[PDB]
Amino acid sequence: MRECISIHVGQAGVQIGNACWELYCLEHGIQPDGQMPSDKTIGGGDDSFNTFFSETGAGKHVPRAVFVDLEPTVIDEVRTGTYRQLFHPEQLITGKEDAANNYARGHYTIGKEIIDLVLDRIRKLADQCTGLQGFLVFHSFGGGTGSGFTSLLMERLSVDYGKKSKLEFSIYPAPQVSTAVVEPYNSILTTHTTLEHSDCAFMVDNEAIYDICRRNLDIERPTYTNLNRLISQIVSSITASLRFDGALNVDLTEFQTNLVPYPRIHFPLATYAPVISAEKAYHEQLSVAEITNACFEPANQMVKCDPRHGKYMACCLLYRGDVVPKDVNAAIATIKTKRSIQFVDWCPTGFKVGINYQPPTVVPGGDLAKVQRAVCMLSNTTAIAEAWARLDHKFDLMYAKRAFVHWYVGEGMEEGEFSEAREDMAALEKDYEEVGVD
Amino acid sequence: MREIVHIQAGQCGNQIGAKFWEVISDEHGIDPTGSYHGDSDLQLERINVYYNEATGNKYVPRAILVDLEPGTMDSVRSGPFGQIFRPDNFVFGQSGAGNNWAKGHYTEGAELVDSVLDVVRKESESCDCLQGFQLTHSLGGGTGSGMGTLLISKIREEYPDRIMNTFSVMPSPKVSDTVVEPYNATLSVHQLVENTDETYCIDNEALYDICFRTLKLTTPTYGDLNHLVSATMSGVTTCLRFPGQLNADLRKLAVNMVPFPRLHFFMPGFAPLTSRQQYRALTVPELTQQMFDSKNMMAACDPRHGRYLTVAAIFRGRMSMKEVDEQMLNVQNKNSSYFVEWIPNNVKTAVCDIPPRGLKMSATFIGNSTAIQELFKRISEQFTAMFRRKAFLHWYTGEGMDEMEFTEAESNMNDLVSEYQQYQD
Amino acid sequence: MEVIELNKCTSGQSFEVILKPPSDPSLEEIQKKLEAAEERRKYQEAELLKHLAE
Amino acid sequence: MYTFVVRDENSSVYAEVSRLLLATGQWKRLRKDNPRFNLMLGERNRLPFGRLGHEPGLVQLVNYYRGADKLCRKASLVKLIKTSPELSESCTWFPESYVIYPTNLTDEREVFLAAYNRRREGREGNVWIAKSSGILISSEASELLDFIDEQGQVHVIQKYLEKPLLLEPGHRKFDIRSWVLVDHLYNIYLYREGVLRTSSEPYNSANFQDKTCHLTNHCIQKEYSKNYGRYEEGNEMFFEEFNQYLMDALNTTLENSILLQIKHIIRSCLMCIEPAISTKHLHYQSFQLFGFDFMVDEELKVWLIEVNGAPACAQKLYAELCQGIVDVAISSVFPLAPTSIFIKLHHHH
Ligand SMILES: Nc1nc2c(ncn2[C@@H]2O[C@H](COP(=O)(O)OP(=O)(O)OP(=O)(O)O)[C@@H](O)[C@H]2O)c(=O)[nH]1
Ligand SMILES: Nc1ncnc2c1ncn2[C@@H]1O[C@H](COP(=O)(O)OP(=O)(O)CP(=O)(O)O)[C@@H](O)[C@H]1O
Ligand SMILES: Nc1nc2c(ncn2[C@@H]2O[C@H](COP(=O)(O)OP(=O)(O)O)[C@@H](O)[C@H]2O)c(=O)[nH]1
Ligand SMILES: CC(C)C(=O)N1CCN(C(C)C)CC1
Ligand SMILES: [Ca+2]
Ligand SMILES: [Ca+2]
Ligand SMILES: [Ca+2]
Ligand SMILES: [Mg+2]
Ligand SMILES: [Mg+2]
Ligand SMILES: [Mg+2]
Repeated sequence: MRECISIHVGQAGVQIGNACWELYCLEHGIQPDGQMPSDKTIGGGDDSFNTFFSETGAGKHVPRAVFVDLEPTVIDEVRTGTYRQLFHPEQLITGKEDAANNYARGHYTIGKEIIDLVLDRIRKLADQCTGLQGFLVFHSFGGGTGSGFTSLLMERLSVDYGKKSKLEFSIYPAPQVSTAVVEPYNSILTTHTTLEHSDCAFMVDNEAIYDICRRNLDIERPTYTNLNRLISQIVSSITASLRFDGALNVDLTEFQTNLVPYPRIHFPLATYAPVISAEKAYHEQLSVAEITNACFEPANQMVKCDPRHGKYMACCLLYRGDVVPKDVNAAIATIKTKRSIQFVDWCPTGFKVGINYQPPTVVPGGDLAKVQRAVCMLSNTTAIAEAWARLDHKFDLMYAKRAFVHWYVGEGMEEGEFSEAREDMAALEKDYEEVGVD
Repeated sequence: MREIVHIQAGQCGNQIGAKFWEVISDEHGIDPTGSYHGDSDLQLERINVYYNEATGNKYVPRAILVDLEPGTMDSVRSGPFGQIFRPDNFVFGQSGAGNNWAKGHYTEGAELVDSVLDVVRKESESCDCLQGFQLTHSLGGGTGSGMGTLLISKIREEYPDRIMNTFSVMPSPKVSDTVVEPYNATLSVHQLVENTDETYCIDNEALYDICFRTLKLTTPTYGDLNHLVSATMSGVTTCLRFPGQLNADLRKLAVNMVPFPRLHFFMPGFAPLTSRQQYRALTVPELTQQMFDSKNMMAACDPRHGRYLTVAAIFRGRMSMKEVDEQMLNVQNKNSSYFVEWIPNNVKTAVCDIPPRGLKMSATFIGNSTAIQELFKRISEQFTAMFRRKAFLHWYTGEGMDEMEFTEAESNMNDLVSEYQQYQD
Repeated sequence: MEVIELNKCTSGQSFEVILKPPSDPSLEEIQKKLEAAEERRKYQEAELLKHLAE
Repeated sequence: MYTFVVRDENSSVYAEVSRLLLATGQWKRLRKDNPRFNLMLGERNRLPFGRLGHEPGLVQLVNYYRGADKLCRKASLVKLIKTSPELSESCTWFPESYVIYPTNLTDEREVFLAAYNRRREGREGNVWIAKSSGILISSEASELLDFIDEQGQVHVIQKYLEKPLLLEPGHRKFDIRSWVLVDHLYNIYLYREGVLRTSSEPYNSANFQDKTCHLTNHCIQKEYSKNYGRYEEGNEMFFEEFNQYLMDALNTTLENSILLQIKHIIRSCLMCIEPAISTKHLHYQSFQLFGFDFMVDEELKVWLIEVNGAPACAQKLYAELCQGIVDVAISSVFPLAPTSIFIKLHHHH
């Protein structure tokens, strides 16, 4: 058993982290007070769920998590919320004033004054691990803290934990639920300085989560709570292999091995199905073929793009519920004869499949309906470069006029870092085209 | 606990500041004696942004009243909510400023400024985390204009990294007290261009035309004008005074509104503006149409004469947030020629469940439009008409000022106009 | 259409299907970046205070 | 009030579509870089499909199917036909074609020579044609391959229809251009009006050196042919005249002898790539006008030559067709405040 430490940075990271650990507790039978009746080893144990929860002599199961925000109002919700008893105060770190959607303010000005404290708290969690695997870092692209302080934290993590893997869960900016105009700047600034420090990053576009909530859940105007409960379901699917007995993606290292043959191209596309409204009269349960076929529908992807016009480098099918390998292969065969699935010639045309018999857990009173089976597909498609193109375009429109640049320079950043980061994204976009296009 | 320190200077500044605290004190359930008597926790959620909490659960505004004559501040103290202000926060002289920027900035004002900064310091020293300052003043007089910008300059020196915000009433010949108002306004704009992050430009002519043409007030008074500014000030600060994510921070609002440091002069707008057919329900489409109509804007600049760099829109009341997004997306998509295309998604919408007193729902408009240059063009033309003949300059040279100082302020304001014009193309 | 590495346990099973075969900055350098930016902010504030003192 | 942008200033077609759109008073044209548009008349090369369908509140539509190049590229079409079971290598309406890369760069050289040697051995007509996206007609394989090596781009060698159908009087070749419009629902509409681009020079099977009577392109006839515009105006015969000819000469109709095969070919091609380019469940919608070029041999068999992705229209047919593009392709998604000119080729989606 090897521990994983989760780090949540900024508003988006914290609130999403809140929805994930809520879900983790319901999955592992942990109560809000931290007690776990099914855990017969009191005060310790090296079970699969122990990679995310430590244990005290009093039988409390404590998440291996750190929450960080340069402003306290969001993390104050955790301190007084339902799961206030899960975390001890050392794990919840807050400043007094935020980064104001300003990468430079979160990276340089405020980051410099709080970085050593954060590492000290992370060091405390690491000291409790007998074999730390690495970190899962939740953050947004657009926020000043999520973008600016995460990139600094990732740099230091590579210094203090050189041999440790680091995976990201990043929120790609969407104007329908965003009030910051400079998020393209922040997204590209943070991807530039983080790229070499992240081994595998799962981008979630708020635009996609938003439309899934409107289309499948019949939420006219979705909220952050609606978005985050759905995001935590996808996150749960991805991290389930680390928290349950299994043989696929059993450690963080296996994510890079199974999903990233080329280091810079480490952004797998996530696809999830089925998302059914709990307000429905009653739904006809979907089969293995129907939910699998849905994994190739753009409407169910975490990032809207067209894999038909990219090339695949890896593909994992993570099933939860009543699924036997027989029905999986039968659905894949049928999908090959009907779908456009082009792999890169230097990669095998195959699928790594994981099945967890326990069907997806749903938060009581939430929006999702209880389904007998579900799947999350992780595929490394060059088509996800469409998201980089969109983002780079908005960057170019504003930077051509130097719009808003004075805010970043005023925080001690040099203007040259803008074009330095933009040139890195141009290289990233070129790598995708070399691998996917002919 | 993100406290804002409020300052109101001069006659116009204090009379408008008074109505402002009167309007928001009502929204937050604070009576004239500072006691809370509301029925919603949303009222006190962010109450400490503008109010200090004294003994006995009393809420005292964090406001500093400044003037060079006692008259106006005597009225405030004798006014409805006069008891609500901290008595020590009344800082005033006796000489007056004679509608003379030089007197407020160099001679009379310079004698009183240190004692005002002593009150500013005492208020800041209690703030858990001071966001910044907001000043309400006019630019056409002597105290608000001259001493106001003096206080800003001295506040920048002592708090260089805090946000500086102002509500500035621009003079107009149609609603004028003295002929020297263009002189005082050009001198103030010179200061404002350099020393504020955000300035809400409020043109007394727009407020007049609105009271006469739209509100059907035969003979508008300063009180009538101030009612509009009260409603506008309450609207543009809703993001700060209640729980929200759009522009909940003064610095965050500036980051999303100010693409270039010198272009931070906004056109505020409000809807509805109904004349006494006043009970009729206003639909979200109507709220949006009016909020973007020039007739509902208070800078007296036709937006169709320029382009929006950024736009902030706050909707108040229980309404269809889905229908809000649609109508907002309808305005942009139906007039995208008036929005610069090199700032993607430059229109941000915020919603607040608590409506203003006596309104089912309303909308407040904050625009950073290049059309504001027309406001500075008017002032520049009035300025030059007198300055070419050196008319009325002796009032200023008598206080130790040189003509060179006038020439530099004028040149800077014309530069400001040229910058608005280059981004308009 | 071959299945490989079939692993089964009580809580689930995994396998692999193949349809077709194929064909950093140091601690010091970070402190310098942070302290460099902090110095540029200090210079900008000293220029402001110098301007205000004038 | 809808909005649209124009990104191909060289499109004679959509320039008229844009003209009609403005003439309705309910469409407004925006700058070519303004993202708040309902309709994009996109560029031919490197159309940024990945930026479409991400504008909140705007239903966006573009006039090109992403991936249609597979059908409209000489080398791609050959590969699509041989590799797709729906078309198969035994496809009867497409000439025997091979993809040949110049030796200075898979490649079907040896496969081509095998079929070539077979024809030369069996006394069969062994005349092939080489072309690319600069054409050579020859009966010797040595000349076709040497001509491609002198170039530096991909080429295709397909059988040359030695027995084309010749119109009389004149004894002249020709080809048929069919305009096909696929809308966002992937309905396939065949424009009722076609055009025969005829050669004004008598066909000569003993001299492929003078390519004026072998290539029926409008540019080559109006530049290197001395009988241009003799028989028909602009070497363009329309279906009405062509049908009457088929009745007087061959005692048959254009519908029975040629149109059935054409409709079958259009359907087969477009239905084949439908899974790859369909925008049914996509965040944006696509339509596209296609120009199919067919050949007709002396047995009244119809062969597919190529498919153009950005075709032009006959001068006499711009009005009707462009208006038809607005009705079924643009107004079908953005309605405004017959006797259709198209023929719907019904198919199973
Ligand atoms: N899915 C999701 N997105 C969020 C959430 N909260 C914020 N975001 C997105 O994150 C972006 C804004 O960044 P934030 O995380 O709020 O900012 P921050 O990291 O706290 O940094 P600061 O500027 O210091 O506040 C916007 O694009 C939001 O749409 C959330 O709870 N769920
Ligand atoms: N296999 C073949 N047999 C006989 N003729 C052929 C042929 N392939 C091409 N042609 C002749 O070539 C002409 C069209 O050439 P092609 O279409 O390949 O070039 P192109 O694409 O630049 C012209 P367009 O796009 O307008 O049709 C036709 O008029 C036809 O007569
Ligand atoms: N809207 C409004 N404008 C005012 C008011 N009082 C004065 N003004 C305007 O402010 C200018 C006069 O400045 P004033 O505040 O009286 O001078 P001060 O006392 O020295 O600051 C003129 O342009 C007036 O039109 C008021 O109560 N409301
Ligand atoms: C980071 C930077 C120094 C800052 O804090 N600013 C910009 C300047 N502005 C004043 C002009 C009021 C105050 C806020
Ligand atoms: Ca245990
Ligand atoms: Ca590393
Ligand atoms: Ca004195
Ligand atoms: Mg935040
Ligand atoms: Mg006065
Ligand atoms: Mg062609």
